[PDB]
Amino acid sequence: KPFLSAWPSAVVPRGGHVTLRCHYRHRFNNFMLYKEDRIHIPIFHGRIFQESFNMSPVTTAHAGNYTCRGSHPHSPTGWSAPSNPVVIMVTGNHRKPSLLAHPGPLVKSGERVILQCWSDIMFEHFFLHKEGISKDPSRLVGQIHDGVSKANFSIGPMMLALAGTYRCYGSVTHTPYQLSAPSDPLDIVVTGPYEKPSLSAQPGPKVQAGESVTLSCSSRSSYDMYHLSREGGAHERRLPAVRKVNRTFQADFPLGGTYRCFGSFRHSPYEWSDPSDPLLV
Amino acid sequence: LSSPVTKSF
Amino acid sequence: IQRTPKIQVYSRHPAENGKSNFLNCYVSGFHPSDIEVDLLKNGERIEKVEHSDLSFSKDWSFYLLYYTEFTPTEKDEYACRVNHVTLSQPKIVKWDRDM
Amino acid sequence: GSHSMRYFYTAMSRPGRGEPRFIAVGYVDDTQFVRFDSDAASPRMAPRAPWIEQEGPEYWDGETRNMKASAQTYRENLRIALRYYNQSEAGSHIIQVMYGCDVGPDGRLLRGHDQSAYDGKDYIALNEDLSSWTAADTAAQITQRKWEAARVAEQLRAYLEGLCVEWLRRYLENGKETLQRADPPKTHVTHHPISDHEATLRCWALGFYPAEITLTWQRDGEDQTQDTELVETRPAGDRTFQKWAAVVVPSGEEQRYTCHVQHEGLPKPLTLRWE
Ligand SMILES: *[C@@H]1O[C@H](CO)[C@@H](O)[C@H](O)[C@H]1NC(C)=O
Ligand SMILES: *[C@@H]1O[C@H](CO)[C@@H](O)[C@H](O)[C@H]1NC(C)=O
Ligand SMILES: *[C@@H]1O[C@H](CO)[C@@H](O)[C@H](O)[C@H]1NC(C)=O
Repeated sequence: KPFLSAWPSAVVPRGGHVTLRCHYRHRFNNFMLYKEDRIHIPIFHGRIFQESFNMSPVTTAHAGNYTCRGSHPHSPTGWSAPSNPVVIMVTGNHRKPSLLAHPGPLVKSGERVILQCWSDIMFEHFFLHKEGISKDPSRLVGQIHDGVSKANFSIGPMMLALAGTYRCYGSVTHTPYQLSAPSDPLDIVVTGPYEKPSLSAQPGPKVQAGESVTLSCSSRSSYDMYHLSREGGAHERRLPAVRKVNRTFQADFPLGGTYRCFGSFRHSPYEWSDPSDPLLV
Repeated sequence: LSSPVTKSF
Repeated sequence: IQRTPKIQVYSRHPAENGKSNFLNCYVSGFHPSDIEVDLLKNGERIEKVEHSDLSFSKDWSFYLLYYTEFTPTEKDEYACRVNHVTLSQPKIVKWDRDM
Repeated sequence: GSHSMRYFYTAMSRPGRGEPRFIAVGYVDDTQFVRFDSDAASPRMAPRAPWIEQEGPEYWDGETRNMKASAQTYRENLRIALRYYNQSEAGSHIIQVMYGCDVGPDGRLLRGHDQSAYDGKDYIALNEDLSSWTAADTAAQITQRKWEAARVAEQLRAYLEGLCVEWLRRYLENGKETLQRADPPKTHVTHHPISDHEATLRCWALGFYPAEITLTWQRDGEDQTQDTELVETRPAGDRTFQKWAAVVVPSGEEQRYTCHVQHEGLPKPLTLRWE
């Protein structure tokens, strides 16, 4: 049977583009497409696609559950068995829901987190999707409660493949392949097992306006970047690490509150070190 | 017995 | 950094016409790993063919053994047909009792 | 002694052709004994030699969980490698890993190994001290920094000194009558004309185990190491091996040629000649 795939993503915004490819007998040409309810009835009145099928711009009519069959002239039937199924989900068709993490977005390696999706729109289903993934979004039935519908996605035990940027979507009862606009995104970062850095203040954590204070994140480990997070919920500052004469790797953040820092590496933005001990300024 | 040690790149 | 397969075709035991034996096609030194191998009896694909689990050598090139039970004869001609990304057309290697 | 255990992993992406695949195989010396293939409908670590078959269910369950986790890890490593090398998500790539231990006659560790490759070239390797790494390029140097920060080498060293050795010892006992009993080669010389001026002498070794063997041609006692065609050692399919060595000789000089066979299954080295 052929291998059917969607490129670059099966989850695609209205107005975007997606190409279905049907790989069979080491080629990508001469195939037919089918949708889940009509299983032996080819779409577009049995169109024989001469190459990959590009849908662009994407409309809600493209959303659906697809299989392909490839041409096979020298065989009993004219054609191959049905491919694996690919579900094209088209986003941008309802008001966006909301996504929050419990207890928070920084998740220790091996532990679990809940990503809750909710909306005052009654969505029959919710979908949770990590950016850039081929994995099918996770789906849960929505639960109605006090004028909202919501679902709890359990994520973990936490490892790198689970870390990244997440969005959630809703769908309404009779158009299950039509998704809402995406929720605002949430970065879920795995922490550990890389050794924690050290945090310090210069000249010290005692400061009175208006004099300058710089916090330094330092490690003997060769971190490429440091992240400074302050309890209380504005997004971390990031700075490149610099190697010092004594062979440590350090970044200086010129700025009260309670801070921690984390190291990370090149091309690896969603896995951070264990957190430093806290520092109150 | 295979190695239990994770090798994440 | 693409490496074309070496191919050896040979029997598990010394050949003796009319005696059940095993026919082998060993492909090795290839990269990447995708490869198509069939054993042939007079140009025609033998159906009940098995192969070993993918592995590789110290130099990172892959090897696989394909094999089928068979009884050799004077007239029946056996061969191995191998395709790989590196080959424009499948290569066919005859079973030669002397190699 | 001496013996080795090795695991070999292949993780491959194939965008548009199939789902990423992870295959692992385990060997004691030249004998494969387990496999795991992510393509299977319900992937499990599975026996590939009779002497491991009677191992209990906790073994198979534990190894299956470990392979499932490793498969996930290496699928992710394929994605990471794309980032390190600035490669497109359209191309097909392969990560390969081999690791394991060598022990002496007394069953004690002689050497540990852990080497990885990307697209068929060295990527990163554990050094002989089992406490430091050699990275082949800048991409691998990122991995090296991570592994140092996470103390990976300490954990791998603990595996190689401990479980690797203890389990190799157990398998060698479980399979003693096959794994620890060398099978000597059956040997013979064949003669194949080229013209009526030249001929090929081919020295054959069949049905031997382990795979290690030395076939040499001498002409009045001098190695023809410069003029010998040596075919790659090949599996017979029954856990024994085959090899031959050939030399082109002038007609009528066949008698100054001797084939020398060395293998652990042989009491004394063999010296053969064509007749
Ligand atoms: C898509 O169709 C396949 C059958 O072709 C079905 O098994 C699968 O459940 C469908 N997936 C969804 C999300 O509806
Ligand atoms: C969903 O997760 C949140 C946080 O753990 C919890 O408070 C809530 O009760 C969970 N379940 C439901 C049905 O809301
Ligand atoms: C290394 O040098 C840095 C930068 O001058 C200094 O702040 C820090 O105290 C030193 N760290 C160690 C361990 O000496």
